[PDB]
Amino acid sequence: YSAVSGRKHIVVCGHITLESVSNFLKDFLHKDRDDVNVEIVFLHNISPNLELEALFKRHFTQVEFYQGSVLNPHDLARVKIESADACLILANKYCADPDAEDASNIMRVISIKNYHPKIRIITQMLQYHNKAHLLNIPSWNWKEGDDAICLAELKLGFIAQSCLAQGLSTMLANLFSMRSFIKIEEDTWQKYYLEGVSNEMYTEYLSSAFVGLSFPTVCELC
Amino acid sequence: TPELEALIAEENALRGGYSTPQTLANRDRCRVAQLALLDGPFADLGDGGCYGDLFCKALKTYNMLCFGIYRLRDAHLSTPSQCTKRYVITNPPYEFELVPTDLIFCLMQFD
Amino acid sequence: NVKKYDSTGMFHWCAPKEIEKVILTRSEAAMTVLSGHVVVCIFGDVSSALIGLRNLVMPLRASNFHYHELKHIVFVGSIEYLKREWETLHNFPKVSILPGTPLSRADLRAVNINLCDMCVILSANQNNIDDTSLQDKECILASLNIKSMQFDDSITTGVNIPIITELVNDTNVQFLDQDDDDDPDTELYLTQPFACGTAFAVSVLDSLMSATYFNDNILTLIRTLVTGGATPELEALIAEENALRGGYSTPQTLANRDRCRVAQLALLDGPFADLGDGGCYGDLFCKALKTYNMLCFGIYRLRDAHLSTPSQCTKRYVITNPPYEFELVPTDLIFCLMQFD
Ligand SMILES: [Ca+2]
Ligand SMILES: [Mg+2]
Repeated sequence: YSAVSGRKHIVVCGHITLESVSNFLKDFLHKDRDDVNVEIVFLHNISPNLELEALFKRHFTQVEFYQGSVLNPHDLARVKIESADACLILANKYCADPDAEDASNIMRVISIKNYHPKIRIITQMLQYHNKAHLLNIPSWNWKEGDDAICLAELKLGFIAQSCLAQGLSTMLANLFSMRSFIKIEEDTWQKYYLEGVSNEMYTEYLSSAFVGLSFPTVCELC
Repeated sequence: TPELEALIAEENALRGGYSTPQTLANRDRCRVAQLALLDGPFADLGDGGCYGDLFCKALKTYNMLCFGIYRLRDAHLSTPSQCTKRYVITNPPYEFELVPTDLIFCLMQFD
Repeated sequence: NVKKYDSTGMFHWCAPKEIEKVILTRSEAAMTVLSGHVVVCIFGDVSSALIGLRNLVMPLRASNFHYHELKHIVFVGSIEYLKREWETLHNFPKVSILPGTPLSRADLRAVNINLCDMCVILSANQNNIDDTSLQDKECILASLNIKSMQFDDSITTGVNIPIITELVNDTNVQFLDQDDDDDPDTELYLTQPFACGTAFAVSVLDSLMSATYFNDNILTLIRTLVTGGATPELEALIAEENALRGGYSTPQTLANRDRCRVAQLALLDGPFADLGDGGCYGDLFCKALKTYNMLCFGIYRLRDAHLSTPSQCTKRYVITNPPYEFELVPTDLIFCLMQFD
């Protein structure tokens, strides 16, 4: 790859396959989001097959590929991590033996940390018991620029937090998929439901004029 | 909170100790709650049909912050029936009708 | 009478015991106090293959050891695995066992790894897994876990605690430290951890065959320094009764345990300190000879002691048999070989 001034590029590594790439890319480049200005770079050690070539070509201006590994500190020099911004890690959810998958992910994090300490990392995990080991590696900074997203924890968390009130699971889970508003005219429930499906959750700084007021009052004002 | 995370990793088990004044205050964290319609003071606006009318008065005097509507699956048809499944609509506009039988997702302030 | 010298002037010995008499738990570990000791962390399960724990503790318990300057040993692992082996080594003084798993940050705090003098990690299951990238996982992860475990109160940072790991596939050596200029092309004897003397592998031994053939007796000499000594009598009895035995002391047995010892000596104190600014390693060598005959054949020196800017990293590297004129910084170590009991 090459580095171009004025922009930013990220990296991915892990279980690269048609389903995962389609879902991730769909969520990443969806038009509803704020004006996006990034590029996407993949790595893998199996030459992608014909079917996936379709997706990697169709976004000829936003996706680039480089065969290699992630454990070889020459490959991780090709991709130019030393000027990147993050490195996500797709992890295989439907594995046979859970333990091997997260072990391999652990070692991947280890190597990427080995090449550079000041990097950002966002990954997946499969059981809370093994999540803790990642707390140990020397440069993870939970306080600054780092994080980790499990599945089992979030799964049971959604279910439990919905135990107190029906359906809360769906209401949460729909807030984190980018969707656009739709037209339905038949007087079914589908129209009234899609009415609220396409909502999302965003963040922004406030205005200086609202400092000296009351949270209920400012909520009502908003 | 980071504090629990650290203890969680170190002892491999949650642990507790005699309570202290600071620990007692800690529990002001708010909770997820569901609220019925046909009873309670809010039932005065049972057929109000304006989610905004509920929204303004809810938190103004109770910090009762509402964002979700939960509705019977056959609640709109003319013909009556008895199915008892319900769907969810999030953050309705200001002028959405409200049948006398519905549920409100909400956040309850204190303990 | 004394029953402390296993019928030959080679090791110390006592009566056999049972697991309950040595099996401790976390509470007693909290109650007891240890200092300057060695912990061995052993992974594996019952389905795993055997590994030869017999030989490890042996030279540690040489008969060249004053009973008031011994070394204590504690094992950490799973008790069900250990039982399969303890029938071998159930005759040695001052050994302890602790259930658990070396991954538990809490458990190792009990053994007081902070103020130890040594550490060692062994793997056993590595011979069954197929993918070479899979094994050594636990060893590396535990090593970093030790290296990063914060402490409170001497020694305060996880870098200061020494550790001697072990691993099978050579390349993985690039994960042991952070500030390493890692590379896959460089072969093992030049990467940082090995010359730092905090790593090891079975591969480097393969050269012995060569030096074995050109001289018969070489292989004996090493077995002298490393295992402490294997006279024909000892190996004969070992083959005979499959387990060590011990008779009473004899006038020849007392004189038997007179064999030299490998050790280290500092510089910031002692009668040799006046030579700390001496600067000539040869001066140290000759001066040591005439008063104690202490053979000196190795300089173990700080990694960054040669630069100009000051720093605080505290790893060390080894130089063997330097010429007569080599400058000495006041702060460093020399290997030595004592001659008395
Ligand atoms: Ca390393
Ligand atoms: Mg391009």
